[PDB]
Amino acid sequence: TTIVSVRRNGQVVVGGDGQVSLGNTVMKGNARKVRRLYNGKVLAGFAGGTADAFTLFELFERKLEMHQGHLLKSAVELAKDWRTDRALRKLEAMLIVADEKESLIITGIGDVVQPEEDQILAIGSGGNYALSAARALVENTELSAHEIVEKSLRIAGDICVFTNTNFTIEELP
Amino acid sequence: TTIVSVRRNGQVVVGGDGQVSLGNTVMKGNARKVRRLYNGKVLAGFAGGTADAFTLFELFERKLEMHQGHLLKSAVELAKDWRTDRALRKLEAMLIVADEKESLIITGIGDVVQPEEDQILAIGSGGNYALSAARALVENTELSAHEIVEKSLRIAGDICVFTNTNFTIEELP
Amino acid sequence: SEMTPREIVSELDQHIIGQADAKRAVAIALRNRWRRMQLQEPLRHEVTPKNILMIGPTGVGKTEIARRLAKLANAPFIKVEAEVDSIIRDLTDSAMKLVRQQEIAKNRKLINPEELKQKAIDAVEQNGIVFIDEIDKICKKSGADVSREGVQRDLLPLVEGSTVSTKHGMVKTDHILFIASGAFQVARPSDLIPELQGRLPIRVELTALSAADFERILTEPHASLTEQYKALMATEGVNIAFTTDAVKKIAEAAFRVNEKTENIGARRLHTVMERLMDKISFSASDMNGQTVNIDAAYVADALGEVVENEDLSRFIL
Amino acid sequence: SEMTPREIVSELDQHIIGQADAKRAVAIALRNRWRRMQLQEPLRHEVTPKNILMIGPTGVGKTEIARRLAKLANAPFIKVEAEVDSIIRDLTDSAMKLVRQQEIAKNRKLINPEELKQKAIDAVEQNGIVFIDEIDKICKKSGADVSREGVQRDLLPLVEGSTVSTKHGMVKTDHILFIASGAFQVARPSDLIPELQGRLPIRVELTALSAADFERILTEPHASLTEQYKALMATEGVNIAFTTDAVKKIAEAAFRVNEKTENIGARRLHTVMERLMDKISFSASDMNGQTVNIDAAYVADALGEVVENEDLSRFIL
Amino acid sequence: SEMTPREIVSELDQHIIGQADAKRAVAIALRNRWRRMQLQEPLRHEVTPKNILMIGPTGVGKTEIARRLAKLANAPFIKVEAEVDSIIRDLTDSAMKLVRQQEIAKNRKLINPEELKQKAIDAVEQNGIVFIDEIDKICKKSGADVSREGVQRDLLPLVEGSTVSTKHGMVKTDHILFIASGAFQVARPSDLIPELQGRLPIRVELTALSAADFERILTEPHASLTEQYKALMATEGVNIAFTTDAVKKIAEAAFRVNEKTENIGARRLHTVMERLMDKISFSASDMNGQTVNIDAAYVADALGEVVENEDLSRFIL
Ligand SMILES: Nc1ncnc2c1ncn2[C@@H]1O[C@H](COP(=O)(O)OP(=O)(O)OP(=O)(O)O)[C@@H](O)[C@H]1O
Ligand SMILES: Nc1ncnc2c1ncn2[C@@H]1O[C@H](COP(=O)(O)OP(=O)(O)OP(=O)(O)O)[C@@H](O)[C@H]1O
Ligand SMILES: Nc1ncnc2c1ncn2[C@@H]1O[C@H](COP(=O)(O)OP(=O)(O)OP(=O)(O)O)[C@@H](O)[C@H]1O
Repeated sequence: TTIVSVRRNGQVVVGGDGQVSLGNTVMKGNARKVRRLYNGKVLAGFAGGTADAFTLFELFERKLEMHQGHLLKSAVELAKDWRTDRALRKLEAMLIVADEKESLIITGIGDVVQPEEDQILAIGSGGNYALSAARALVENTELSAHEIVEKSLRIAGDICVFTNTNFTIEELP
Repeated sequence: TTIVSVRRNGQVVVGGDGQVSLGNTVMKGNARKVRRLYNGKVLAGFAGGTADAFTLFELFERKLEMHQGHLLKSAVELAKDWRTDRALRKLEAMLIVADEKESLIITGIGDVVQPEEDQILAIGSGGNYALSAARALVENTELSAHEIVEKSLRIAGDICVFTNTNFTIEELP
Repeated sequence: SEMTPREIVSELDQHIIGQADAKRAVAIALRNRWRRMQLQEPLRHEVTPKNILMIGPTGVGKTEIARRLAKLANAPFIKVEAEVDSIIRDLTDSAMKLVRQQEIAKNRKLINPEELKQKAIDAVEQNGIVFIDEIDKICKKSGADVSREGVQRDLLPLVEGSTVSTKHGMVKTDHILFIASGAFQVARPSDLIPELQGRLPIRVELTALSAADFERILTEPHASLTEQYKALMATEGVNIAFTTDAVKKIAEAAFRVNEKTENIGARRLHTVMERLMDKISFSASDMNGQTVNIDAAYVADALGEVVENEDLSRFIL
Repeated sequence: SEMTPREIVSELDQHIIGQADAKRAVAIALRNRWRRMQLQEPLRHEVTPKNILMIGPTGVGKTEIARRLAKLANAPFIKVEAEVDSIIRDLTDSAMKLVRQQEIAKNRKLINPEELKQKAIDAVEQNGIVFIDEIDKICKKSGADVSREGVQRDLLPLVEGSTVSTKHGMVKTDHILFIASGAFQVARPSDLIPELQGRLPIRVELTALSAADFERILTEPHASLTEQYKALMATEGVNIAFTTDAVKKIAEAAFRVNEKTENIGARRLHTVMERLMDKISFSASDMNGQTVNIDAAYVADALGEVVENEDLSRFIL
Repeated sequence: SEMTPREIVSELDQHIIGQADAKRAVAIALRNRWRRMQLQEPLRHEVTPKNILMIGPTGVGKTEIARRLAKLANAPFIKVEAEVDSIIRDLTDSAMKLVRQQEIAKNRKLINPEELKQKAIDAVEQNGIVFIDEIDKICKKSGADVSREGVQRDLLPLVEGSTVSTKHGMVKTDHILFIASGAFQVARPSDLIPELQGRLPIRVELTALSAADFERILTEPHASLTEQYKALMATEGVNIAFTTDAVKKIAEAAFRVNEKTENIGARRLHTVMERLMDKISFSASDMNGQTVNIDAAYVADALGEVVENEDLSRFIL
């Protein structure tokens, strides 16, 4: 997939295309890759092959609706469930989560990563393509975090063979 | 990563760059690789891929704040948790720990290693490059253990493609 | 010989301020267990109480409304959180205080225990409030074993109607009124065995307590913290004033802590007050006959500040 | 009819030297369970004691301050470290030897074992101190199972308020005063179920014992080791002098051992003294009528030295 | 009214030859539980016995010195190897046959049920020796579970001071004297919870029994094997001579077996003698009135030889 998140002017946007790839064939091309969590309080975009990609999603929910939607704490509570003696399996996927306050990237291996000063996050095969266009824009244009995510996603759909121009974007507030 | 530790004149320094590598791409370049433990009594630098690299860090903490910060004992207490009948998983990472008294290197496989006479320690891909510059300096210059760690880290960032010039250094006392 | 719902509500609005639909559904639960009395034989021995399920946070008043309806309606009460038949054997041992304290100063020798063994039972079987706190803690998903669904199974003959054998005789349960509470944040009501979802028709959802709601709970309720400390410190010979601009800074200062840590609910007020009435409670005796004014200036510099832990900088790269 | 906090503190400063905020919070815990007496009916049957949570090392005085407040205030005491209701059935069995130890040596016949069934209960429901040592040992993380959070759940009806059925009758708990201790080095107070964090408002943190603190604990406390040996050796007909320059070399010699091995706390003094009073304790009888001067020179060459084990050279490459 | 350490030692040197520091530390353990008597009220109800920890092989005399100090000092004894409170309920049932046997054989009717439940408990709470054999068998490492550290936890209220409820009343333990033994070859004393290392100040290390030490244990001790067989065979009407050059070949022949198999200790002598006194014990009656000389020549060709198993040639390549 290609999942990107830009944050500019009290705006937090999270976009992603909609191509479910099986081998070198396309099975589904509309798939919603960015979903809403905690009654619409947090944004989550996933990447990494359906199954694991999903169970990682659910596990972060059962942690939000058990910590009052405190993103950072929910994140770490989940990460710590991998860094123990008795591991929590291992997931082939990662998430980009963000609410009005913070934005993160959580991997199903048990680690939480904070963005770099510019507050831009991308994941998936088309990841760095979007991250390159995003940084390009954020640093050289006035465009809104939505316009940028929109623009950056397309630039990445035209380079990655596993990413299309059929995306779903969500923003906060 | 490149993590190096020099000890000269009652000084114990521990530095490391800040590049989180994913494949041959760079995901985060500011990351703090050297953290403080036991209220600031001990220094710890890690290397070996986030997750494991972290859970190894935590496990050494739960052992310091359970042995009065006795580095050596905490180390061995941790190592012994791998050398038993029922293993403690296996971690793809290693730590360089040091307080005013001693300095060590602990691997998530269950072994503790003491420096060689010069008291210099390095780990990570950029490891030996720093260790080579360190020994070079320690044995031929008057530079402080901080200056040396600083200098050695840069020499290693310019040769290792997984090491940058964006580092974080900590010293004791 | 019992109150009206309109009155049960208004009598509850004095110890448990807030909520609403909460009391309402609880009121009609008592009112209709009485209306069950004025009926013949057929339409009387068969009309199980419409049990209640309270869905709400922690510290919002799910247990209060069940307690202030055991005294302000007088009936055997008991709270349990998931043996099972020993829940009735305790509802009976708590009925020997409204028949041996209600008929010791009333019907006043007169001993005859074989006389109160059918005067105590007749009670429980009629007036019986069993409260199950944290019932959501026994649902199907829990990621390994499902024996918690066994407890939900042994706790079935009771909400249905069986005959528990206590040390006072065979006490039936068919007419007891059960009230179960739950956070239900992880699970949903429908995650309970269907053979027990239809034995809890009343679904009432309580809300959380806001800044303003914490302001009122601090005074309006009988024996509120403002009064309890006004009195416990009056015995020391000291008077204390709790200004209004200082009650806001205690409700909107115990709320600030519930949205940055676990939301323990109203019980947060107790731990806040205990830090406020810390300076006074100690040297109150050695300061006899003094009226201390606890205002915004005092409360402010009474506790300090409480920002989040350190989460980040500790374990995140 | 009870002391003032200022006095409870000063009466504790004789057996438990050190600490501070420790005693303070404990004092006001007793003082306000009494001030609860001089109150009407409403504001009296509802005002649960502000329970205490002592956070400190091992051997610093977390249990002492709970014991020297069970006698120096007289009330049923009991210590437990994680059945649960059998904690109350033991608080009652420790009530008889009070409401019948002094009373039996006061009523002299006049037995009447029927009043110690309602007057010995007032001795619990009112004066009741339950001490839970090592409570941090039952928190969520523990890396496999979480049944330790089940104990923290069965131990809830007590700190809240229920009716334990003992062999002396139905004794309520609502007003008992609970005090829990813990090292809390691995876990944090907030790692306890929220439905019990608000039932322990008082958070007192005790400090560890330094070199100077070990010097004082050796003499000042009543029945200190310096006195206990001065007396236990006087019965042999021998007198012994514990100079001050030799008390320093026993406190700063039992401390040197606590920072190089497990920190057992004050209890380290006992094992040190026993090695010092080893030469004398044996041949004390056969040396009747002698004043031995235990000074720096004696203490020094009395035990020897205690350097770390060998840790390194054994399992390290 | 009790012996002196110098005497307790010398009275032990007759059944348990060998050791040394063993007896010494055990002696002063008894001597100072008596010196505790001649003291006022403060410095008397608080002065816990300095418990002992015996570190030594198997069959060297760790249990003997604890037994020959329960009779040769007379006090309730009991040995246990890791319920926990039923260790006291057995120390009381062993304190009966010293009243309804002793106090009827000194001051011979005179029953009085309510007189033994005050004449016996006062004997346990004062004279009480609890022996814990193999305590090293409950330490942290064991390579899977650590519940053995739970036993070390339930066995804490006792060595500390609690009130065990027996069928004879509430017997305190605060003053009981505990002695724990252990091989401590795998673990170390410090592998025990620190909250119990300071409740065992006395550390005595017993040595193993050599060739010469096995020679003496064969005769010097009262009721030694040399005497026990001299008497058990005299009843058959037969006399037997145990020459000295033949005692060496029985001590240095039971030692040869302890250094080539499990080192069962002194108990090795019993299995050796039983093979020696095998020929005689059978046909002793049918050989009345005969003085048999058991010398080097007899002992030699009495048992045979005992070389190692085969270990090697079996499972090694
Ligand atoms: N609506 C309310 N008005 C006043 N006080 C309240 C209210 N709700 C809760 N409290 C306070 O909360 C405390 C009791 O908590 P309670 O047992 O009612 O919480 P719960 O949510 O029903 O239970 P749990 O936390 O076990 O789910 C008391 O101090 C009471 O004053
Ligand atoms: N402040 C103190 N002053 C003097 N003696 C002390 C003090 N604190 C503890 N002691 C000594 O410690 C022993 C009792 O230990 P205590 O029960 O106080 O431990 P604790 O601090 O409760 O720890 P834990 O409960 O974890 O063992 C007694 O010998 C007592 O004299
Ligand atoms: N020094 C000794 N002198 C005389 N008899 C001894 C001696 N040591 C052991 N024994 C004999 O050993 C037997 C008791 O052994 P004991 O219980 O003392 O062993 P231990 O050293 O305590 O080891 P464990 O407790 O591991 O068995 C008795 O038959 C006793 O006579």
